[PDB]
Parts: sequence; C-alpha cells; structure tokens
Amino acid sequence: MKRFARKETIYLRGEEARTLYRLEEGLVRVVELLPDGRLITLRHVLPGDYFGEEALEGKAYRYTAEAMTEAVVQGLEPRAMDHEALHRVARNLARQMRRVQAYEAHLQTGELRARIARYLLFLADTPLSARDRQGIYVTVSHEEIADATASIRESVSKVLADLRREGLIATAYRRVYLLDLAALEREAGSALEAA
Amino acid sequence: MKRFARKETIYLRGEEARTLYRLEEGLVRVVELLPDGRLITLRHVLPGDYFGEEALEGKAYRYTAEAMTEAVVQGLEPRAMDHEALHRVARNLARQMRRVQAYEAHLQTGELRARIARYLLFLADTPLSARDRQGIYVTVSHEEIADATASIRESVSKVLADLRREGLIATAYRRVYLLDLAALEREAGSALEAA
Repeated sequence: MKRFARKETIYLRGEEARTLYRLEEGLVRVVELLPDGRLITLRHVLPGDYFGEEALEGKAYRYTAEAMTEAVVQGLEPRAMDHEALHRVARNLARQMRRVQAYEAHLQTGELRARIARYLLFLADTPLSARDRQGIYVTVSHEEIADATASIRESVSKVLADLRREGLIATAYRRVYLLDLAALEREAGSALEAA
Repeated sequence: MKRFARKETIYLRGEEARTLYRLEEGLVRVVELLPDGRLITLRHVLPGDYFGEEALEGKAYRYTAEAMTEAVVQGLEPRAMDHEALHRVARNLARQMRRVQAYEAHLQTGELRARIARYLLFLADTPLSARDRQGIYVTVSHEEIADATASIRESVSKVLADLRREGLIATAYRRVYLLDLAALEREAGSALEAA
C-alpha cells in the first residue's frame, strides 16, 4: 500500500510496467500529453479500479497516472494472482471498459456547455465531491474540466462565468458548487456513467 | 461458434448480457447511436479480442457490436472459465484498454486530414486490409471513416477528394487504396495503436 498526494504521479508513460495497481481511496486520472502541449484525460480511475493495466500485457506503461486527490493505492504482482483475484480483475476491467467508452461518447455529445455540466455531475458522484451548507461541490480546476471535455481552459472559464451569472453554479476555494442540479441535468441531457 | 455477415450485429444495446464473446476472424466495431442521430465508433474489436464484456459485470449490453467484415465469433459462458481462461481475458482486456485510450487520443489529435490519414493507416493493419496490383487497400466507407474520426461524412468526402487529387489515395469498388504510405504517415503524424 502507498499513499500519493494530489498531482503526484503513480507511474509515467514509457516506464517499466512491472506493477499492477488497485486504487483503494481517492481518484486517479489516466492522461496523455498531446503533441501540441495539451493534456487529455483518458479515463477516471475510481476506488476499486485496477490500473497500470499494462503490467498485465506489456513491458511499459503507455500512459501516465495522476492522483487528483490524496490517493491510496495497492501494488500487485500480476503473476501472483489466484482464480478469485483474476475474476475480480476481469470483472473490473470490463466495468472500466464500459465507463471509458461512455466517457468517449460524452466528449462528442453536445456543445461545450452540455459537456461541462455533464462532467460536473459525473464528478459529483466521485471522491472529488463533498457537501457543506452552501451545498454540493466538486474540487476541480478549470484546466481539469477542459482536459475532460475536449476543450481548452479559456473556453471552460467562459462557460463557467455564464453558469455563475445564471445561478447554476458558484465557485470558491478551488471548488465548483452545483447550485441547481435539475438545471445542470437538463443542460447535460444524458448522464455520464459513474459506476 | 457463429458466423456473421458485414453489417449484422452480434448484440444490441439494452439486451440481456448473458454471453461473453471472443472474435475469431474478421473485424467488429462497438458503436453508440448518439441523440442527434450520429453513429460513433467506440472501439475496434480484432481477432483474439473479447467483447460483449458487459456479460462479465452487468445484466445488459451497454453498446451495440457490428461486424465490419464477415466475422466468426465464439460465445463463452463467463461463469465457466478456468484460471487459464481468466488470465487470457484479463490480459486481453488490458490490451483493449490500452488501444481504446489511444483511439480516444487520436480523435482529439490533429485536424480532420491528419485523423483520416491516421485511421486509414490503422485499418491497413486489420482484417479490413488487403493488397493487389494497384497496391494496399482497406475496404471501408466514407461514413465509417467519419464514425472513427469525430466528423461527418460530407467532411470526410471532401478530404478524400483532396487526397485523390494529391495522389495519396485512390478509391474503387468500396475500397480506399493507400498509394503513398510515406506521405500518409507524415499527414497522420503519430500512428494509432494497431495491437
């Protein structure tokens, strides 16, 4: 077991894939740095999910895994898993395949405004969410939203300003408060697979 | 074992996921029909790949699987797999996860022209490819290219017309001949994971 702080990486693209990991607590994003400098979120790893999947098939990781919150991960030796462990891995990888394909569709469904609303609602069901008197909120940056909505930070910031002005969200202390869930749901249209 | 003809579906979104499948021959695409009528290719299933993955985790398929060529598939009972089978499934799902994330990145890397060149080169390494005197070719429609390049058919057709005029490709009998591989590689920039 090993703990990681927000923004620390669990593994990097191109490095030896000797270890398979299972996320115990927190939220991890698998990302790719594009030719033009853009960082793109490929998928979200949630508690219970196996990642560093390359350890099961290749020699090196193909992507980089970054903790989005304080995260607790368990390293595992692929070659030392029993029948029961393999069953859990197969079932969980199947669930992540369902989720990443849904995420893929989301990136191509609706204008930016709808994609942002959908992503915020998705995050509301992850370890990135919390609640207080002001309401439900998610701790995420404008850049991270851009990374998961096929857009750039400047465009995300503009839509967030619109949503603030309209009363759907509020921002404070690196958080995005979801003030009108019903309105956000309508903006997103279809929800994004949270489990 | 069961054989499917091009365009026939192996399973449909929302139907009971009682069966896990392994593609023996041919090429299958997993797709989603979007709200606005758009069909989107979520991933490519190649010989050896397990699909209908929902049978390992849920009660119903979440997407639709369509044969892109004559395809031979083997149905499997998830609950009847031994240690060796589970190992193969885990390893293969890990490989498909690597490939679908690379596909995801491709959809957001470069202008349409580069995305089309990249997709054509990817297909050149699948069962959709063949060769004759005119050269290497891939049997694919303009619509299928649009479905896998985050674009619409009209836009794909225009770029293909440009590529024909420039000599990079030629078209005939529902095929796209790749005449200048070097030029296409340069257009694509980065290659798309073929295995």
